[PDB]
Amino acid sequence: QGMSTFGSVFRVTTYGESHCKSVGCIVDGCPPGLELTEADIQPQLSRRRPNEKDQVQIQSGTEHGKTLGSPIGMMVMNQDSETDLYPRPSHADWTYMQKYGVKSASGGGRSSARETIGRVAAGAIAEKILKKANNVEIVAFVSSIGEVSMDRNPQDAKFQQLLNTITREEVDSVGPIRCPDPEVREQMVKVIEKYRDAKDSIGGVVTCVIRNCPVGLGEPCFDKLEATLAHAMMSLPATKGFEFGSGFAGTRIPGSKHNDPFYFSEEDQRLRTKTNNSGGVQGGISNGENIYFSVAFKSAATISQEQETSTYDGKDGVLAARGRHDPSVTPRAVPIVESMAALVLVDQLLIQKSREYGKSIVA
Amino acid sequence: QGMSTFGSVFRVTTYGESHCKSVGCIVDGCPPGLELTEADIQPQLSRRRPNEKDQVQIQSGTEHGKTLGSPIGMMVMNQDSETDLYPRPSHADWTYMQKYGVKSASGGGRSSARETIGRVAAGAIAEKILKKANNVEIVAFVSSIGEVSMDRNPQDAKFQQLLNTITREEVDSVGPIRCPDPEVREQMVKVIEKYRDAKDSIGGVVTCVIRNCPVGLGEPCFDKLEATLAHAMMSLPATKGFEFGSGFAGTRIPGSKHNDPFYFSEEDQRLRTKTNNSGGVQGGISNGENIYFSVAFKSAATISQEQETSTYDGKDGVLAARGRHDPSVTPRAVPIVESMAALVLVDQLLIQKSREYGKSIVA
Amino acid sequence: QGMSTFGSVFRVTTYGESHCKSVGCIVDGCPPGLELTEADIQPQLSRRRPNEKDQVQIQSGTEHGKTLGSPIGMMVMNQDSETDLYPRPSHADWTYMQKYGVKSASGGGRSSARETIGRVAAGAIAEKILKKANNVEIVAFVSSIGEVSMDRNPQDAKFQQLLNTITREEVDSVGPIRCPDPEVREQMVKVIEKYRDAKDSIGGVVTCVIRNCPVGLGEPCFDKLEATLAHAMMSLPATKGFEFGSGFAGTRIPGSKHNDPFYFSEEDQRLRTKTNNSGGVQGGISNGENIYFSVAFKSAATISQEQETSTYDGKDGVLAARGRHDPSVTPRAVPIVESMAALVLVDQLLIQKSREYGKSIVA
Amino acid sequence: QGMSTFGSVFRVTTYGESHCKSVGCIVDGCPPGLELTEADIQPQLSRRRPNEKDQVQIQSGTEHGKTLGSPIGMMVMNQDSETDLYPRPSHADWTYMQKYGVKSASGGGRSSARETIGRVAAGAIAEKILKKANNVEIVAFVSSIGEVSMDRNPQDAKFQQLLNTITREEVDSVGPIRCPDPEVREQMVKVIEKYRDAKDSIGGVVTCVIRNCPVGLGEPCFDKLEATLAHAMMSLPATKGFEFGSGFAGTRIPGSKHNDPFYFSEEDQRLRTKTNNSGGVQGGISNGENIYFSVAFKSAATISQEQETSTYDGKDGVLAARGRHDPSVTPRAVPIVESMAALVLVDQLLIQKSREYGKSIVA
Ligand SMILES: [Cl-]
Ligand SMILES: [Cl-]
Ligand SMILES: [Cl-]
Ligand SMILES: [Cl-]
Ligand SMILES: [Cl-]
Ligand SMILES: [Cl-]
Repeated sequence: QGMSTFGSVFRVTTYGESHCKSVGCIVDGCPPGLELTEADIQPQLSRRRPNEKDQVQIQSGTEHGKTLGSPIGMMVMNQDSETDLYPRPSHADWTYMQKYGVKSASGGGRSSARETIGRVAAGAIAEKILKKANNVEIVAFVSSIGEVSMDRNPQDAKFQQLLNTITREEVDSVGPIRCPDPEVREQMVKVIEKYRDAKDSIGGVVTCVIRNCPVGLGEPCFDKLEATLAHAMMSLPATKGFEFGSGFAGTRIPGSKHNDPFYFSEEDQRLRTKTNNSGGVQGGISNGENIYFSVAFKSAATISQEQETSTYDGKDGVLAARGRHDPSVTPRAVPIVESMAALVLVDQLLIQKSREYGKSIVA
Repeated sequence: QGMSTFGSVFRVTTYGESHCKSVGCIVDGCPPGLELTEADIQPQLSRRRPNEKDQVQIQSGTEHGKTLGSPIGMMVMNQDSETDLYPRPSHADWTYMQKYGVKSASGGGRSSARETIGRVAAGAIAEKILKKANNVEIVAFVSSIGEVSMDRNPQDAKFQQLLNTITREEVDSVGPIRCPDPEVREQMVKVIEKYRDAKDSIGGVVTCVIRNCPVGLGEPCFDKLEATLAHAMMSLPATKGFEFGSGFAGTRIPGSKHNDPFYFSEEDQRLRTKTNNSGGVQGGISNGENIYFSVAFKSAATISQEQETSTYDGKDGVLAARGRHDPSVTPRAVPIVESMAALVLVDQLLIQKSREYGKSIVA
Repeated sequence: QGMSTFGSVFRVTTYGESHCKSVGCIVDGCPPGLELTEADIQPQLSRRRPNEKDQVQIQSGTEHGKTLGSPIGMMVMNQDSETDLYPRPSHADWTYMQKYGVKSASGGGRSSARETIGRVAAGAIAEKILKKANNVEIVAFVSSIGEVSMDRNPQDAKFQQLLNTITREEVDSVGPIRCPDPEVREQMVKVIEKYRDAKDSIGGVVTCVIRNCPVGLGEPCFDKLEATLAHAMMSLPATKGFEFGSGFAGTRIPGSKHNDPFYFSEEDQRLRTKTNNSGGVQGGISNGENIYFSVAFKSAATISQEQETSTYDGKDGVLAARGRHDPSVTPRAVPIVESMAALVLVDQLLIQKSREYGKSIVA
Repeated sequence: QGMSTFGSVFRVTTYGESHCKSVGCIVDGCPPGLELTEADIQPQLSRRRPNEKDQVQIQSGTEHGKTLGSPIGMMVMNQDSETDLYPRPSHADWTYMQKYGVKSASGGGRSSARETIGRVAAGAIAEKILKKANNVEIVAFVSSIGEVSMDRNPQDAKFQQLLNTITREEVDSVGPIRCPDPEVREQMVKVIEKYRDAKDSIGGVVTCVIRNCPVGLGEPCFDKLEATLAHAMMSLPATKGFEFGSGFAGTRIPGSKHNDPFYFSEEDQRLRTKTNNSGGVQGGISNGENIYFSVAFKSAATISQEQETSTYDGKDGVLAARGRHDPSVTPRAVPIVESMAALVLVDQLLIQKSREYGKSIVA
């Protein structure tokens, strides 16, 4: 990885702020002959914000709806007293002025959420490739908003059965909260409304599952699958934590119960595991089981409220309430988490298949 | 990053298993003229396991105790019925046979903990550079073992004061548990003994703090500081999760309280933050505040107990108890977490200082 | 480097064919605060082909004519019986069908010269940075066209004095041939006309000089300055060779005469060399002397003539004369060679200055 | 590429000077299950200098003579009035003091030829893989020493027949000159002896051929096959130029004669080319034809003669004759050129085969 480039063999270099001309990316290394038009890319992008404004336009790498193998440029055109007096608390205004000596006049620029358009646009190509590869299914959903949280205990049979069956269509059918639990979601809609009248913001947690992942993906010792996934998710805006499998709470379970015993699958074709506390990754390598992980998103710093903060000139004052912002943007990161997971998987799949070729010729 | 290479400008490529000849690494990009002998590298390595067996030997890149700027090779010499009948549950035996078609005859090989010698050896060079840079202090400690956990609430004043003052000497003075809390540590020594007689294993959580980190470190949008740190920690053996700042529990705090207001430091030289819920990183860039994070380590799969597992031939059987293993290896990852954090920081510091030069000439 | 990405710290990822929507690049790692508009980028682009068709449009990374430090997207909009019967001899038609299984319907696509727009657009930013850095001057010119060649003997005093004084304005004042030698150029215009009536094509050689290059640039052992420059030039379309300094002909000179003795500069500030047979690079590191090199460009495969070739179906036939092409496109590569040299230099300069910082703190 | 790391998927990170403890490398990404012991690696290393001193010792990545897929460490142990008064002319003494502020006390250190041990050790693994892949044959030989040069005209039928048949065994049977031409070699042995009595040094040119290279290798637009090969060869010590195919002299041939027509092979299985002026690469992609290239090596700077040079203190003086050095070291670079070519090819082969998998699933 390097700066605004993600991936090794399937690479995506992104660009763009909010108050510039356009935002997009360049996907390098896509396999040739893949059916690819803007219809394969808009649905995930059109899931980012729920005229059609944010519309992609493929710039290269395709001909007659099929990829050539050359870089694929994609873009969404940019429609776009207190400013620069205080750095907004818990925003990247001050760190940008320290690192770059200059920030965007407003809106935060590159640190904001508009940059993720390149992520989602590239992840749509990766998603289609993984479906052709092994029918990989990547579904994310909101499992927690503030104190209201799903029962995502990895040992709970009901939660594990949800991870095995949850689809992207079901997540979006429950409304904008994108929580598949009806009881928890109703508790969620009451807490986002409470923070809405309070002119506040609240954080959340996104849980995502990867099904039918090919075995053998991951590049120890540093580019392990769960390490590249953590790298991918923790690079998202406002993310504060990442865990997979049994996660943090699994450390309380002894090895006699935490260990995943092996068994030959009931369909009788492969060795599977009885339990999936490992989260589908063992020694940094996928074993074909379900890969599930949760990502913590902090509460939005931009609150519709007054704050006592010091200026850049560093004098104590009151940052006036801007007063126009939604209190829970965590469900808007569900497609970005899905897109980020697909980029990692297709990169590890191509690297591993290169080893599978070499393993076949030196044998 | 790529496979067994970590870093961009300060790069370390590692190698080595347990049952091979040697284990070590090659550090590429170290600044010339740094006082460097094996005495700068052994202490952290000699903290990995608590004749002197694991002794490093610098192979190149130095002359008269000073670095030349060329690659620095370093090594520790390798002193080293049921085997290959079953893949050990929750171990990397099966995934290695699927990805590579072959595993080490025993001991797990590259997936085990011996590979981390290259990490610690390289991290010792990075640690010394960061001390010369801005007197950076990297201290890690065990904050949780199973159900026994420290009160690491990021809003707790006492815990924040511990992160501001805890030293590596104090962590090792409390014994092998490496928990600075005397009440919690005594509860820890009773739970590791309980799992010891039970012939079981238990997981834990390592908390680490970075002090005096230079402002401006981190490379958005993908190589953000907290993203490279998560990548670094989640690539370690047995790690199941990573969080920094307010982490997962911070998502329950509204923005009005979670936001970190700014203020001019009491020593009067810089703009600081009143609270540090951001964890010293904002928009993927360090702001000079304390960087604290916790890493979850699963319970060891190698238990001194019997397990019901299926063979590679995939027939149900009993994996006999090996019966010789310690039930809590989490405190052995404290120096590896410290070494992993130093490698990330020195890489981001060199990249950022290259931008600081360019910022000074185009101005 | 990786596929369509060039550079380490100053990175450029390009994209685009001829028959697609647009062609351009993403420049990652540009220092913030640099005065940058399309006026800094069009002149070199407007030198590629000598309404204004090929006009760049900055997409991001700038605000109020200054760079922010974020990625900089740039683009030129694409205005754009025998086809697919034969692969055109010495073209990339057949290799594309073998590697990708598909080629562009016509025009060669990514293998053609339109891809170099991203190179030139990015090289313009690198050129301006190197001018602010140490007043670096990069001038290229045509020194050979077929059998007509300049007397570019590196030991010739007149040729060395030309390399020390030749400017980009003087190269373009002599006409489209871009050969600074008036006698040789008149011999050149007579040989391109001879091959024009013959409906043929002819190759050439481009010589380029870099002046005021900062000392210390280059990353041994693989990313040496002359190695990155060779990599940069040999990646251009139709290039068949690269040499620098004394080059191939210098191998005939014994070390007693080929060696460059040192001497303290006449301006009295630095140690210089009496002769420059090394070409300004020694051990892969720039010494501040003039860096001069020549690049061989083959004769264009697309000739306005008939050729006997086998089909994809592989039957002997006659490829009809297309009859519309210029016989000498070597002078059109002068700005691309300049742009390619600037990209290498600014990358090595930023890496080296990162080491100069580290050298200053560990001292 | 990065500093002392070469390759993308098949990566080699080298280390080591002359006056250090050891020299070697770490090969990352080797396919598992390859028969590999020191006997596969010593022959090319034992061809570098023609007790057994320079003996490799595999440190990791193998078990029972087969590779595991983990990094492979390899090493050769280091047996090792005028010094530091003058920087030796045309040596890297001065540039090292400017870039690093320090050089090795003597011998040049990392800039010398001892670093190439890691290249040859890694190239031996790549060579064996390419033989299993498509029976790739890499043979290099000395074609020129000073003014004495072979008739390596690419259009000459006899020279092309030599490239098609020359073997590594035949090159070493003619003696240490490693020139397959008996008439030219006898003219070579007379010119190296002339410069030997003169206490001088002379340069040379190494020509290398790659046979049976798989079609489709090369990663446009920057990592084209001939670009990675030029990068690989120009990173070698003392190299001053690189050309492939028709090279520089081919620019004098019009396209009507320079173009390579296609034809279906006489063995009747594939489309081949009648002539090979392209050098087996077209558009940066291998077409399966012979890949031949020449590399220019300058005359050794270390001459057994007196030189007038300025000090580091920069006062005119006489550098005394060291008087112990061989006048023609170009034949010692034949195995290094072969090893360097194998590293490039196996990297491009693995990347391309990853695309061949992706091409097979999206189809
Ligand atoms: Cl890269
Ligand atoms: Cl947006
Ligand atoms: Cl790399
Ligand atoms: Cl160990
Ligand atoms: Cl064009
Ligand atoms: Cl040697």
